[PDB]
Amino acid sequence: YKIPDWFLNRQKDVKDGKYSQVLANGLDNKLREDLERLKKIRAHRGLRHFWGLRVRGQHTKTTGRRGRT
Amino acid sequence: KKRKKKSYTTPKKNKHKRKKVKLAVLKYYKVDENGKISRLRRECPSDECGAGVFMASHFDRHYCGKCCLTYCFN
Amino acid sequence: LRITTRKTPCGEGSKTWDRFQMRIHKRLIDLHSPSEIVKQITSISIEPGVEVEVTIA
Amino acid sequence: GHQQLYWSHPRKFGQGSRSCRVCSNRHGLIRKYGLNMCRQCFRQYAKDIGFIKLD
Amino acid sequence: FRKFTYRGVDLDQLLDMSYEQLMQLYSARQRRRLNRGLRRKQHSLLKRLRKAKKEAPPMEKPEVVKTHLRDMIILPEMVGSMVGVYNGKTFNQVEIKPEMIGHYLGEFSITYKPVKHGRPGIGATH
Amino acid sequence: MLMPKKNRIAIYELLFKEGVMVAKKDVHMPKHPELADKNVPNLHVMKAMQSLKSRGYVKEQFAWRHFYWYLTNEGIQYLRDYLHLPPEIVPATLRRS
Amino acid sequence: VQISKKRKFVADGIFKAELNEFLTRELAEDGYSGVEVRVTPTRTEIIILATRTQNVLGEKGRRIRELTAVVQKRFGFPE
RNA sequence: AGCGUGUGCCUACCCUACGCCGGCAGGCGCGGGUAACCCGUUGAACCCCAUUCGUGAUGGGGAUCGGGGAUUGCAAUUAUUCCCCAUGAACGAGGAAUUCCCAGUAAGUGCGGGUCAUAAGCUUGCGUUGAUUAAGUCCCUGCCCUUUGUACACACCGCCCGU
RNA sequence: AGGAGUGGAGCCUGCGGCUUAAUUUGACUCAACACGGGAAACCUCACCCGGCCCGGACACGGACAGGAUUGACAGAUUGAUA
Repeated sequence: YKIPDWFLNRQKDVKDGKYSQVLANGLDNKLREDLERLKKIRAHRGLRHFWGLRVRGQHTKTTGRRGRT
Repeated sequence: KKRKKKSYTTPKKNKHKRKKVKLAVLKYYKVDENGKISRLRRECPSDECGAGVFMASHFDRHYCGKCCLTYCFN
Repeated sequence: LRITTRKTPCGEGSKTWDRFQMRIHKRLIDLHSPSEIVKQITSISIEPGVEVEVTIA
Repeated sequence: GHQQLYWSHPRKFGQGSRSCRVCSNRHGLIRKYGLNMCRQCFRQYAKDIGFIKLD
Repeated sequence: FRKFTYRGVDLDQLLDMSYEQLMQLYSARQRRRLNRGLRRKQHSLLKRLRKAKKEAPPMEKPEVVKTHLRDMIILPEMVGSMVGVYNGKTFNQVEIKPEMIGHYLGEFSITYKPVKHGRPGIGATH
Repeated sequence: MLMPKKNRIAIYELLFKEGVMVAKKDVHMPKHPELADKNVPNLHVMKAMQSLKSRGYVKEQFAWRHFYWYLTNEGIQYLRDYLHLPPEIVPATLRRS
Repeated sequence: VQISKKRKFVADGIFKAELNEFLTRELAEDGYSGVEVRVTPTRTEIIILATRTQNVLGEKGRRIRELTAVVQKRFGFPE
């Protein structure tokens, strides 16, 4: 119906030019962070995402202490 | 606070001095010993310079700076 | 016109500021007369500070 | 030579292109209303320019 | 095994066409860095890439190249070729993919070396 | 410093022709408010002026980003002794007296 | 060619301040007290107050013509 | 709602009013304003509300962090650049120590100037919602108008006694 | 016996503690510490892995149509069409 297509979660991802269907829990929360290719490329982004820390740079010494409590 | 400590490389340098010989031996020669002589440099066909602009010689791409001209066959 | 500046030339002491003011007052009077009369009334040995602008519009 | 170096990539926000018109100082510049004085020189000349303290 | 594709599309055929519709099946992150335009001092990195591409025998690692260009890429044809960039005080090299649109050369440096924790004393320890 | 002799004679006929001048200290910038379009490079003209007024025999006074000059007769005597131009050609500045 | 009234007033103030400093640093020895700029149709007449006037004008009005000329060539006024 | 700002001595840098159209700043054409004339009766904002909480981890206020075209600033990542899928974070008055504050205080909240390239988490101002407690004291920290003591006067961080 | 908002729950900076190119001038309680209106790529970085175009009104020295100036991609430089 050509309805405005910015309503799905992961859009314009690699491996497909469309937005396919998925279901069940224990699958979505992982795909909120598609971290296979960004680790394979030997990038700082994989370790920034992996340690539970910032990947864009939220300041973490006086403020910005939430994330593990 | 420390110093810049810029000493680990090139403690002393000598000024470069081009040994431009005062005699016309390397730059030009006549090889004729006569009133009329042959010129050892190809004629410049460009009209963007003067009538006495004479080009030097390198391995390629004769460097004058004003034109950066290179002989190419297109 | 307001210009607020630190009082100190250095950066020492209690952070104190000067609050400088400059107020520009504008009045416009409209009347119908040729240019000679306006030129004559301007030459009145005006007091300083009052900038006069006349436009034929 | 000279044109091979100068004016290549625009420095559109030059801090060093501005100076105080009284002492030619880089810092504390007052560019508002076109004063173009450093703040100390402005404080020295504020009364002559017409800015006076009221509040 | 077959080669991993790029956003469901190939490379060479799109590399033979113009840029009129090249972005319709790409990602962001060079979404418009490609569309920014061109200036001088852009071709040197690709020129050195091609020089190492031609003077290196097939299926062997090319010699180390020294430079620090923080630039952009438009064409993913150079799969199999990797960019050698200066970083810190040593050399760093990153495995390459046809996933060039959607990432940058300079997003591979860890300049956030962790704290070297000390044992402060003498003064205010409590 | 780093000043050629053709630019030297150029700035010298400028000093001969003007005598009483105002100026501002500008070196690097390529266009000038009031002493540009003189067919001579700005930097060499201003550096020659620096030589003129800072060689050590004519005094100056630097304030409010501008220059005002008293050209002593010792400098005129130096000019006459060097270039051999007599003062009989009086400057045209003696009009509207 | 034209600037807003705020910029114009500020520029007039800057001109007055710089003129005052200039003829303060020139002839402080001549008993100079202060300057007063008077507006006049298409004109800018300037009055200088000094305790000694024979020394600000000098012989044949030399000092006056010199410093008037330099003020002319400085402050962008027409010839 | 402001308070205010907005385009040549220098100078090359101003504030902004329709369409390409995915859903609007916006990559390009376009006019106005040296300004109570245009922005603008201040152009991606109240705090409100037929998306609502029946007794509090739900709809209620966001732990990162991914896409849609990015204002166009070489670089930004080794400081510039939007809201949406509801992916669930001690999810409801806080070691020792404490800083500011008495009515349009505090606090919440945005906006404008300065810096500047419309660069703010800073500061300087401005409105908007709106205020529990107190009209007292010298207890702590200090200050002042007295009397008193002093072996202090570098003035109690003083001076000074003891193998 | 008052309180409200606190530095701890949502937009990083100042300077010392604090590995080599990283903790870089002035400011040692109130009267230092988004303070020098100081929002550090760079013109303002001196902690900085690196350089070049360099200064003398004079005191004394080396001596004239040559005693060098930012000013070439491809054999490179230590990022750099230096």
